Amino acid sequence: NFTISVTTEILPVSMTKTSVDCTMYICGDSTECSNLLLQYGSFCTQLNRALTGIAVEQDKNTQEVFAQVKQIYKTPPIKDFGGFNFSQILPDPSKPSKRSFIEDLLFNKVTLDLICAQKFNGLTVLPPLLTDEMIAQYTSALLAGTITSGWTFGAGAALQIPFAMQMAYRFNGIGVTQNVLYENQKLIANQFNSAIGKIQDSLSSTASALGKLQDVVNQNAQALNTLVKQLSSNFGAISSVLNDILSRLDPPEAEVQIDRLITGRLQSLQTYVTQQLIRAAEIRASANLAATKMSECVLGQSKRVDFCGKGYHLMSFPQSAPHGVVFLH
Amino acid sequence: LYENQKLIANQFNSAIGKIQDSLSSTASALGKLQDVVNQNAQALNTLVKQLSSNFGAISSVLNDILSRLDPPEAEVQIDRLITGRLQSLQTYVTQQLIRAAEIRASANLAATKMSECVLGQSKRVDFCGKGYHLMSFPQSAPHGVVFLHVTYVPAQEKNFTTAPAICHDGKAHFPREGVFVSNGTHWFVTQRNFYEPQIITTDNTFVSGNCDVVIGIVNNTVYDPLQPELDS
Amino acid sequence: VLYQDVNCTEVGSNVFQTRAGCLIGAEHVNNSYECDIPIGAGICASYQTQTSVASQSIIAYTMSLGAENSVAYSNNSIAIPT
Ligand SMILES: *[C@@H]1O[C@H](CO)[C@@H](O[C@@H]2O[C@H](CO)[C@@H](O)[C@H](O)[C@H]2NC(C)=O)[C@H](O)[C@H]1NC(C)=O
Ligand SMILES: *[C@@H]1O[C@H](CO)[C@@H](O[C@@H]2O[C@H](CO)[C@@H](O)[C@H](O)[C@H]2NC(C)=O)[C@H](O)[C@H]1NC(C)=O
Ligand SMILES: *[C@@H]1O[C@H](CO)[C@@H](O[C@@H]2O[C@H](CO)[C@@H](O)[C@H](O)[C@H]2NC(C)=O)[C@H](O)[C@H]1NC(C)=O
Ligand SMILES: *[C@@H]1O[C@H](CO)[C@@H](O[C@@H]2O[C@H](CO)[C@@H](O)[C@H](O)[C@H]2NC(C)=O)[C@H](O)[C@H]1NC(C)=O
Ligand SMILES: *[C@@H]1O[C@H](CO)[C@@H](O[C@@H]2O[C@H](CO)[C@@H](O)[C@H](O)[C@H]2NC(C)=O)[C@H](O)[C@H]1NC(C)=O
Ligand SMILES: *[C@@H]1O[C@H](CO)[C@@H](O)[C@H](O)[C@H]1NC(C)=O
Ligand SMILES: *[C@@H]1O[C@H](CO)[C@@H](O)[C@H](O)[C@H]1NC(C)=O
Ligand SMILES: *[C@@H]1O[C@H](CO)[C@@H](O)[C@H](O)[C@H]1NC(C)=O
Ligand SMILES: *[C@@H]1O[C@H](CO)[C@@H](O)[C@H](O)[C@H]1NC(C)=O
Repeated sequence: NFTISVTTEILPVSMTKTSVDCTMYICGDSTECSNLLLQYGSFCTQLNRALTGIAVEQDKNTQEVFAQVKQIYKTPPIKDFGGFNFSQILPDPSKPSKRSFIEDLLFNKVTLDLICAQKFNGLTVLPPLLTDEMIAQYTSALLAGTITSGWTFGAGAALQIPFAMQMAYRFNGIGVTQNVLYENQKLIANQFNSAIGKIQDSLSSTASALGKLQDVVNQNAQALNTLVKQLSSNFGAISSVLNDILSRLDPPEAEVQIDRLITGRLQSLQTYVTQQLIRAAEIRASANLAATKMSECVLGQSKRVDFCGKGYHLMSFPQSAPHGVVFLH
Repeated sequence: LYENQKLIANQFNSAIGKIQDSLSSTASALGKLQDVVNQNAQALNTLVKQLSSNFGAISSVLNDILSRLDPPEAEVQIDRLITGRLQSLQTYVTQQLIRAAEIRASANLAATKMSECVLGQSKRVDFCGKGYHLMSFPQSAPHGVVFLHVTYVPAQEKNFTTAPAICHDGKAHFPREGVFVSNGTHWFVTQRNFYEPQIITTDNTFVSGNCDVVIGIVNNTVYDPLQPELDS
Repeated sequence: VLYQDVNCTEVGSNVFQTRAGCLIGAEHVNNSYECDIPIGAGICASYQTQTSVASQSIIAYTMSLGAENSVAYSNNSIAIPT
């Protein structure tokens, strides 16, 4: 006898497209500080180029993980999938955004003024090119291609095929002859529905399941928070704000204090940029892993052992998430 | 293949011609190499321009500081200049290290692509290009490598009325390799990817139990390939 | 000019409020095209050379995901390539 066990698998795909401006952060909107900063040279161009490259790479990660389908498929109005119940993962038109029951359980356990403080210092956050709506529509198209068209919708044109006949391919691909499916179809449908219910219950228990996304957001948030607090550092100067240095000293003696403050702040911002670049490279590796997982588990059936979840993998259902993607193997 | 060999050869030649034409149109196809070279060139260029920075000192070249001040007072200016230049060079080195790690990941991807796509035939879906993969042809490039993934793409479709199995005299009949399809009246057993219809003998099909348990089964008389042989 | 994170109260009919920000200098197109310049929150501006009116113009349309498909799944219908 056999059992089918849906396993969730979370993968970060992108982080927040942050952006930092020198004259807002390095200078407290002053003029002499701007003169000294332009005297230092072209560090700011390098910083802006690095951060824009980070943002571009995140946009490419998001657009490469999900947008692997040329056409947006739709599920048929009828749901005669051979007893298989997909109401939990299929889109729910009740919401204005075409999300699903399981996708909704994900957008509530992350949750992504401090933001105003970051904004006033030049630490802005750009919005992603793909909103949750279009990402959800990409996931819905992937679901429709997987359920209705099997896996040929990734190779070329989508070809309609019965779901009770599609799974007759996958068992025959994992060794078990399709007669086992065609004699135990009702039992398999019951086990699949029970597994979906169990994974929904597990997702509705604690947020610790999504321990990866709650880290890809909490690390960037903490990095921005600790970058903000570097403005409250003396750095050797007799103060920490440049409006209380030019209001006390004269240019020839205030330039050394401002030079100390600016080299300290530039060092802190360069450290932040380097950490952001390293984290973006790690997220790029994770997004490549997610892209190949969605290209193999979803768009087909991987023979790789313990890749698409432990056990002989049958199929996968990609689902959106806050700055990531979760697979239901 | 053995029935459509000339057609496949013509299609392959046409595809090679088309990819040659596409390569002879714009450099935007090679948008990755033109970045792995341009980013390094721009990094070197912006490292050069950091020598033209005062960094707080009263000049920007070390020959116009030791020609103005004396050692005990020129050392502070030189320390300013050297810490600034060392910071800039360390930034360049860190950027180069990060980019080298990214290029190392890309080269590992290229190595596994050459080891699987070229040196064999990968069953991984959409790894060696969209569609089923036949073979790949590596080609050199400036600081990179380009693959020419030959792919198998199904062109034209045709609906059929399928069936999970076939009742003959109460015993189920499942196809061992392929699916059961019907062009309206008769039935055939065909391979999945290509529409090659064949009659339902006892070789293309295997029995498993009765046929009242499977859902969606249809009726047909499976042509036993021994009836004319056993009649005589 | 795209003013990000601005209430657009301070810096007619050239504006278009996007979730990223109000894009001053671009006219919206209610049709959706495949977009080449990414802007933010699903908006993409592009250069449109039209021989009728405004041969030099920039249009900021909502991003188009692709051609919507309606594959007809049936419990007894299969599609096998020929
Ligand atoms: C294979 O395992 C499944 C799941 O345990 C079995 O289904 C259960 O069968 C028992 C009685 O045999 C029922 O009381 C349960 O309600 C069934 N559970 C479900 C979820 O359907 C199935 O019978 C087993 N098959 C064999 C041949 O032993
Ligand atoms: C598919 O599963 C969903 C949820 O597991 C079913 O929806 C439930 O339906 C029952 C009976 O109509 C209600 O009492 C519950 O409140 C519903 N729950 C939810 C979350 O909607 C649905 O009926 C199932 N459909 C099929 C065809 O099996
Ligand atoms: C399968 O498709 C190929 C490519 O479209 C067809 O080959 C062409 O066929 C037409 C008409 O038969 C010829 O005029 C062309 O010269 C062919 N091109 C090449 C490159 O061979 C082929 O005929 C199709 N086969 C079937 C059975 O429809
Ligand atoms: C389905 O395919 C079968 C193939 O055997 C068709 O049967 C023959 O089709 C040819 C077409 O040239 C006719 O000349 C023959 O008279 C048909 N019968 C036999 C016994 O060979 C059949 O017509 C096709 N269509 C349907 C609706 O069954
Ligand atoms: C398929 O063919 C069989 C044999 O010709 C039909 O036989 C039926 O078998 C069931 C099971 O014992 C009986 O309850 C029915 O009374 C039989 N039919 C008749 C007319 O006696 C069967 O009906 C056919 N099924 C389909 C779907 O075509
Ligand atoms: C399954 O196919 C049969 C044959 O056309 C059809 O009568 C039936 O309505 C289909 N099932 C559903 C749930 O529509
Ligand atoms: C198959 O059926 C669908 C819906 O009935 C139709 O849109 C499509 O054109 C058909 N394809 C062929 C090849 O007949
Ligand atoms: C816009 O309004 C908000 C709320 O009052 C305020 O925080 C912000 O500073 C204003 N200005 C912007 C975003 O340019
Ligand atoms: C905008 O919508 C109107 C109707 O609401 C339509 O006539 C027009 O073509 C659309 N596109 C524009 C104005 O670019």
